[PDB]
Amino acid sequence: ILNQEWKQRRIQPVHILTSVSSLRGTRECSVTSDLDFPTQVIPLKTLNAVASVPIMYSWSPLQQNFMVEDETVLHNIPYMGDEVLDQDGTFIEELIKNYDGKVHGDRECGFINDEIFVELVNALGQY
Amino acid sequence: KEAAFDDAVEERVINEEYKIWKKNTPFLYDLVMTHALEWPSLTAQWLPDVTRPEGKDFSIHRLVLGTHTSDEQNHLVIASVQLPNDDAQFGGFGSVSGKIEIEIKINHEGEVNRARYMPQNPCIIATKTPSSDVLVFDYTKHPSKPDPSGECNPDLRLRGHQKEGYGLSWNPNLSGHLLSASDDHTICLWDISAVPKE
Amino acid sequence: RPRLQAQRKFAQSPPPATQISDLSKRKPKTEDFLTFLCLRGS
Amino acid sequence: ADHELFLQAFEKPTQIYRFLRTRNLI
Amino acid sequence: IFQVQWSPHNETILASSGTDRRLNVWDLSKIGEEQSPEDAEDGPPELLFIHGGHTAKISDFSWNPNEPWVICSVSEDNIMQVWQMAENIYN
Amino acid sequence: CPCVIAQNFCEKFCQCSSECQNRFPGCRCKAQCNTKQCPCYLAVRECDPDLCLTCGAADHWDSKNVSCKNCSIQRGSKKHLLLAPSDVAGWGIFIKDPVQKNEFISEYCGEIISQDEADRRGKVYDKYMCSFLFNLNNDFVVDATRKGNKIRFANHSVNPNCYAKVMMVNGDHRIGIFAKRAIQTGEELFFDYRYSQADALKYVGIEREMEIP
Amino acid sequence: YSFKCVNSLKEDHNQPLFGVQFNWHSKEGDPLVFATVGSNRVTLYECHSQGEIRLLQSYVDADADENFYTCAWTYDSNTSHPLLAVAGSRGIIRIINPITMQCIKHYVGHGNAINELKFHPRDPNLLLSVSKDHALRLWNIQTDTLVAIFGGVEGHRDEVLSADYDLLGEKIMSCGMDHSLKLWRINSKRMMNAIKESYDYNPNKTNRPFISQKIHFPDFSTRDIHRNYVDCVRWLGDLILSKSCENAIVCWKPGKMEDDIDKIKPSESNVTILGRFDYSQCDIWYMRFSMDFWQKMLALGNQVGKLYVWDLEVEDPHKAKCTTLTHHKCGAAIRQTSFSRDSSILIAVCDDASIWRWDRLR
Amino acid sequence: NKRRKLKNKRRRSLPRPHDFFDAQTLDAIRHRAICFNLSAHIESLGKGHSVVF
Amino acid sequence: LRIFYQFLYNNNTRQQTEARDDLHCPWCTLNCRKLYSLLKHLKLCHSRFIFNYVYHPKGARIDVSINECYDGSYAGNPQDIHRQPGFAFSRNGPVKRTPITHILVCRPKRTKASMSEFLTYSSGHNRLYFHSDTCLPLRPQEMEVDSEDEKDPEWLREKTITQIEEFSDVNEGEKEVMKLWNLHVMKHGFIADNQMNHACMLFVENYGQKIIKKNLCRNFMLHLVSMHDFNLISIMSIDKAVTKLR
Ligand SMILES: Nc1ncnc2c1ncn2[C@@H]1O[C@H](CSCC[C@H](N)C(=O)O)[C@@H](O)[C@H]1O
Ligand SMILES: [Mg+2]
Repeated sequence: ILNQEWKQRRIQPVHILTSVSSLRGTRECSVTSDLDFPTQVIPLKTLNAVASVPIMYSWSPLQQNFMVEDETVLHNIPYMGDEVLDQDGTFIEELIKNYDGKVHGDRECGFINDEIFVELVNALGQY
Repeated sequence: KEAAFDDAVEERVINEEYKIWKKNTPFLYDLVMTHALEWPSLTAQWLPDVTRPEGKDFSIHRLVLGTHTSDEQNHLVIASVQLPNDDAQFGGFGSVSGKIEIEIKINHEGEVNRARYMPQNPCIIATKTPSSDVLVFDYTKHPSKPDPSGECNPDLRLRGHQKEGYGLSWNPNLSGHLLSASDDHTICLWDISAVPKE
Repeated sequence: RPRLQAQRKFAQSPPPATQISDLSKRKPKTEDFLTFLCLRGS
Repeated sequence: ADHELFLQAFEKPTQIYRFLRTRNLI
Repeated sequence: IFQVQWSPHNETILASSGTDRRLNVWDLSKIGEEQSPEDAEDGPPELLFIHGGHTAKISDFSWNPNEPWVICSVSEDNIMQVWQMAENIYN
Repeated sequence: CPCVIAQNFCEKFCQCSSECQNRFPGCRCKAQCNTKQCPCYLAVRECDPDLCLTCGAADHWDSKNVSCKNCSIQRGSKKHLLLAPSDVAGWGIFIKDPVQKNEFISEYCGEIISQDEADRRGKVYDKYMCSFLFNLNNDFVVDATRKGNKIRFANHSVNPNCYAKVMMVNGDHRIGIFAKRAIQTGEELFFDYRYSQADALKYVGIEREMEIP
Repeated sequence: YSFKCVNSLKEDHNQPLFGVQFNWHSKEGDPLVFATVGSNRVTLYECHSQGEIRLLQSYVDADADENFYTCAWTYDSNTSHPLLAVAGSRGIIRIINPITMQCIKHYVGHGNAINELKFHPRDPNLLLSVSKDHALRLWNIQTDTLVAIFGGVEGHRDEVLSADYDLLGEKIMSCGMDHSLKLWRINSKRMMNAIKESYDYNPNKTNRPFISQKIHFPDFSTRDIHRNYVDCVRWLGDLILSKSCENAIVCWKPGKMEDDIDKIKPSESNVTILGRFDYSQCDIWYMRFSMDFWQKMLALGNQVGKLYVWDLEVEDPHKAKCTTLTHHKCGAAIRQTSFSRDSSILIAVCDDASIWRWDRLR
Repeated sequence: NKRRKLKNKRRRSLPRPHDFFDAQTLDAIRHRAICFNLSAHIESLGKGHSVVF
Repeated sequence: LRIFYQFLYNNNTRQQTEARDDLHCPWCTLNCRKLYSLLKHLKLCHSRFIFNYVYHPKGARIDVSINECYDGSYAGNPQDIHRQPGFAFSRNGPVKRTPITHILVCRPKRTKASMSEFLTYSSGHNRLYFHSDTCLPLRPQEMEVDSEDEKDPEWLREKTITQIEEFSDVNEGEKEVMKLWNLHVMKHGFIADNQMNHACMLFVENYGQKIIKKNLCRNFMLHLVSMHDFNLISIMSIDKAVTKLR
């Protein structure tokens, strides 16, 4: 089906770089060939600018407080810039002790769909 | 094309130049007052009357402004300004709340192409419109709160032109005598010094 | 230990105080930088 | 110390005033 | 050029506005006054002052009564400016 | 009496008797249950609309013009707030219209959690040195990370123009923010966070102004 | 089933690249074109015979510092020009027209880096953007309006990583660091009403801001599959594919083998795994696999520079296939694979700003 | 105040005001100026303020 | 007097030069005749840098450094910055925006020259406001009375119903009722006990047709029972409900 709909189109071919005289002086790039080929050189192209905005995260609005039961297992592990904890990798273990070493996915020891569990329970007679 | 690139450049340059002029102003003027309106104007007229409240450092003046909005309701406006009337006074110079305030709004059909107050009566002003006629108004006969409906009393509009224009001049000595000039290649003259049956 | 190791993204891992002309030296630095004397102010 | 830093930095403000020089002159 | 207005309170003072985003102030007394080459490269003598506020085509301006030397200006950028030049220029 | 041992009064939902002295009378105040005299105002509370049948608190539970300046939070009539990148760090609220001193602005809503629980998420918040935590009482902590309203975006200062007030309403604690002077259009809002001065300088050390003298 | 290194290249800035994307909108016969984005540059090449590849164009951003992340080829219904959009750590989305060699559209509404971009297989003005803001947005790149924001009270809690359209384009999957995989729908009435609305709005017409749609609930989810990060998912007809840092790729279906895909109750609490795939040394995250437009072969990069290839055919995933095409030059890493509309050539990016090329010999 | 102290406002690190000019509008200036001078030679002959013919 | 310069680079390095044909601007060739006026013109016009007066014995020396902030950003309709390109700086049609007013020059000092010295408020909104939930710009008209906030958040209505449906030990003739009620509770925010009478009144006043179409009025009455049991209804209205019902 998709190939069909694709067969109903017409699309331009691209043209390779053609430097404009508007910048007689600029920088250029080149790509070495790891195999038996020469290297091409092309002037770079500069983009316009856009303005950025400060950070923020997800959150949903509210107008009254909201009860929340407690959380006992970590269920996920954070990720720093991989260079900060390169010096303080222990903070992870500290947190682990705080939650007393409990994160979802850990100690999985395989998987169970609770049907084989019921089968084993019916099978694991008192021996 | 080219003109687009070029205009982008020119814009950035103008921005820089204004930055500089602003940085340099303090050694240049004896007063700097800037204020932004929502819609621009095409008119300018200082009302010939002035009041100066005592116990203060500032005068008070009234200005005659027009309006050429994009699409929405047009208006004739006259607002207020608190010019410092003092040499030793200088939040900023006087009160802290505000130095400019709108006071007069009147519904208007079409933009304003011209507006001048009558020399004999400042309460009488004229008006050039996108149409082919002239409008006159006396603000004292309309509330500042504008008619939320829209168009209102034209207050004795005129007749005799076929395309719009911009010329406008009362006769200083003679009341009612007022000249006009429009794309019609003509000069039209009414005399409203006495029109009982408006 | 296996359930305690943090995951990793990447792998394991001038002398001559000549003049103002230094300005005119700076803005053209290719394609016929004129005055032929700015090279000393490299 | 890749002195191009010192170069590239002070490069930027120059040309601006340079253009501005001529412009204002006329 | 789209507007010219004489000065109240001053017999020999006039004003020229246009589209160049500038505003001029002339002087009828300094017609052809020998000035220094730096005064000349500044400009001809009779030209008195040039306003540098607006950043668009200056739509309109006006003198006022009730005040000696002040003029308001309106551009096409929703902009209204009022100023008073420094005093030292005259006298 | 658990009410008693809690050093707290009796609310109309207690089982303390219909005359149990451990109850609370209620506002009687006349002009507004607002100034330094009105008893509700002292033992910081809002004159419930079952009791202050004088300051109007009962009246106009439908209509929106009352006299009790100590009923707003329940009625919840905040102001119109904006958002924009701050002039100190990231985002930061901006008010819209003028306001007189000692006036309501909004509440600081959020999730609620046990004390110790809050000590876990805070461990991470500290890492990036950014947090939303706020302590409510001796036992519960309010959290504005995942849910809340615009006020979560207020910045800290040391000479601010707003302040907090842990109040007590209908047997429930809350938090309100009130101006510290008159404020006109467009200003930004702040209030001391009441951090320990050590950590205060660690996390929030920006001035926005130099030494005036 | 044999590709050979017929070329290999290398950049000059030496900063690792991530993106490889053939233009799968080639009118039959047109030359092979593909692009690749690096630290702060983009690159335009063309596949030529005899292992020849020709530099075409390249742009760069200077005004800030960013590490571009993804790309996607599309076109313009109006004049049929090719269209490429990219986005990086700054979190902005740009849209470039090579025919004029300019960017015509930029989008800024996220809060963190972006991680992937894809389009609806049918509609060409629908761009899906996945970010670290836990929020998966979706734009009408033509009328310049947002549409949906998936995420909220029941969304992802940590840094969504990867998503994938269904084959027809009405169903999506999502995966992020929190071991969590959730299903979204597009076919819902509400949704398509919203879309049609989106295609109709004049800002000049109303004083109202367009009204988006917030969705706070997945259609179904679980975290039982992996016990580590999940960073790439692929629809398989009506089956699922996903990888972790556990050095195995898995295929499964929700519920039971009997359970239809379109009858699934939101509170479904079971999934059916079918098989596993295996490889070696993928002990880091952020590494992707791809597949042919004909859904018959599998490609995957590698940490030590190897390859691993299978067939999407009747080859039983117990003993489906094993094909490792290798070279001796770089073993730094390989991020991403990419096929043409056909299965002619296959490219991959090494971690050291070096390219590779493999020409198939069937 | 009618008269306060001089202009004083500073802190640790205020946000950076995101300057306007772009490289894309910058390089055109450079190029234009180069060919201009090589048509004019003012930094060499006219000292930046006088034009040769 | 020979004049010299020094180009600082945060002290990691530097460069020094000497002014030729001094007292003419090294950039704009402006002929200042005094160190005073020259210092002024430099620290004001060519402002994107910073300067310092050293007074080397040879007559003058100025060690220059780059400005640090130099807050130069567009000063126009603050909105244009984000118009999708091609439309920004249209400059070809009037546009409305919020009003503002500044003051810069009020009363000068007019002091005298002093070489020893060598070594503006707002009114209105002056920024770009954003939408609370999507971080998008805010048109000057959209910032009108629309306040994008009220007591009922959609996602909440959904969540509560769902949570109700978790319960096993309930009949549909009860869950439907509880939901139909709690939602209307949210819709108006009832607090005072003196409201509860009017509450159930308005409740059926809205959901009359439905409960009839639901044929669920009998459990409605059971609920009325419960509520009177909790001392908020008088018998003088329980019936009155079923009366107004038909
Ligand atoms: N004045 C200030 N100085 C330093 N950090 C501040 C600050 N105000 C707020 N913060 C940071 O912001 C966090 C409060 S949440 C508010 C964030 C901020 N208003 C924003 O732009 O999103 C604090 O944990 C602190 O880390
Ligand atoms: Mg633009």
